Amino acid sequence: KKLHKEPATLIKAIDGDTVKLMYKGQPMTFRLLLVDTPEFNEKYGPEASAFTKKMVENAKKIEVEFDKGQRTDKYGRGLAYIYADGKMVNEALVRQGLEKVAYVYKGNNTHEQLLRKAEAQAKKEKLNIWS
Ligand SMILES: Cc1cn([C@H]2C[C@H](OP(=O)(O)O)[C@@H](COP(=O)(O)O)O2)c(=O)[nH]c1=O
Ligand SMILES: [Ca+2]
Repeated sequence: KKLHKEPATLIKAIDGDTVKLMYKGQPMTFRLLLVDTPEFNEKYGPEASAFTKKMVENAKKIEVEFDKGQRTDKYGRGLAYIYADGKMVNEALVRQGLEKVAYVYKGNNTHEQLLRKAEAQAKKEKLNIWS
């Protein structure tokens, strides 16, 4: 069975992989699935943040797509794929070499191959975090 998208409104972009959204009428902090800043290098943190911010702010429509596993993490943050006018922020960050694939767990790994495909290209290009 496929996942489903639900509407949400931007409240504020926080950093490369955290955004605060109005979801089902309530403010909620969302952590993007399947991505992280490199473990030992935050050189591209500000660029990643700016990128996410531009993408979500310029969007006419933001959508939340939960996966089949845990919907919130140990902090109560929502765990989702976030779309901006149909473009997956999570995927975009990875194809641009701004964040890498990370935190890959059964149930919450529907888009794992998709993001790994994007990451492979970024890696090949030695782009940003892969330089
Ligand atoms: C992306 C993601 C993060 N997390 C937790 C792991 C990390 O825990 P610890 O904080 O205990 O290291 C933290 C990383 O989030 P940030 O990268 O936003 O700091 O969020 C999950 O549990 N599930 C997920 O899918
Ligand atoms: Ca972050």
